[PDB]
Amino acid sequence: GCLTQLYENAFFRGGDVASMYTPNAQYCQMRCTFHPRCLLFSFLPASSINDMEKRFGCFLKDSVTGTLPKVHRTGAVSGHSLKQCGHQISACHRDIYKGVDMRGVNFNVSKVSSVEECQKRCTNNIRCQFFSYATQTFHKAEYRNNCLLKYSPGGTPTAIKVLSNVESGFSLKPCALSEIGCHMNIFQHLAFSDVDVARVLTPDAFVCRTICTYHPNCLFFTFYTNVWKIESQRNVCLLKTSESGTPSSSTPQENTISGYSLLTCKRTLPEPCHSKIYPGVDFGGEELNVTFVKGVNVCQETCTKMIRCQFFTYSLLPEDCKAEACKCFLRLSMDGSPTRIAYGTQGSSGYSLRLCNTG
Amino acid sequence: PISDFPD
Ligand SMILES: *[C@H]1O[C@H](CO)[C@@H](O)[C@H](O)[C@H]1NC(C)=O
Repeated sequence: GCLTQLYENAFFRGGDVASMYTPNAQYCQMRCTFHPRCLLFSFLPASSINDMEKRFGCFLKDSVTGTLPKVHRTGAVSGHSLKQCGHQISACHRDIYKGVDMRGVNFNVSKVSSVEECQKRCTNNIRCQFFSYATQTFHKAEYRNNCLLKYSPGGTPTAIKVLSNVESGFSLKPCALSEIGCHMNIFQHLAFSDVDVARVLTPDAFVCRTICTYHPNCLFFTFYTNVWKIESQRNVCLLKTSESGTPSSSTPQENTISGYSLLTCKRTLPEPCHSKIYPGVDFGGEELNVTFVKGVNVCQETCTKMIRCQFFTYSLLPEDCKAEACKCFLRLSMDGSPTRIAYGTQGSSGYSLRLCNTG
Repeated sequence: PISDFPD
């Protein structure tokens, strides 16, 4: 189940699924937690490695066996995802990092009085994922008190530099501290355009909204329903953003459903798991394991315990059943979502609850 | 456009 233990002076080797820059090991672990395939991570603080462009390196990893070889390396930090850790799963990261410049796409500069006022500007700008603030002591005078609001692919810095008198941090939007509004609207028969940042398959628009909420680049979405006119585009969840952070257009379109990320929401933030069981539906994906169980609910329990299981299909086809048990197909994909969603089947599909952090 | 902090 839940493994919070960290491993000092350790670097996991191989199994790499994604890498990025993060300011510390706790942030790297959080990105591991929310990456659909990450089980293990290794982090390199600036002190731990000579190579410049490997400092602050955060390496997300997977293993069919849940274990990997590791080497001793002084100062490196390794650990697990917080999958299956309930309330410890959080997107909230409050830390101000002093003497650090988290680099990205600068879309906003102003002069501010303190780092916490810079943090506030970032938190209340919908496009800001992280910021950098140069203090009154900063060596170059023109930049003193500059507050830079930034974003980047995946919401992690494209570089992190050790730099005196610069203070960086992330938006507190995922800490429910934004004054940006929470928009629960679901628009029937309505599509957005702008810029597509990801594409997955979802059984309904509500799953699509939840994925958008926790995807670092998604501000709004358009879901194409199972009765959408183009067969190959059925159940397509289009995650989107725009230059301003707001949709620049909207198009009435039958069998399309659109809405917003809910990450600004407080009382009504959806948790990062999808609990609904979907009768009559097959979820395509890589087979992880086939077990015989009594009823869809135990099949979901079985997926949830199998930490690498992302979603499941419990079949009632006669060829998949025997004396008082039917087969539970445990599955996974590259992105956490089904590779195909097929209707009119004798099977009930659902998701792992490994990331539920409520209830 | 908006340059980074120097050095
Ligand atoms: C940068 O540009 C925006 C445009 O709305 C302007 O309001 C402000 O000076 C900066 N961003 C924020 C945080 O409002």
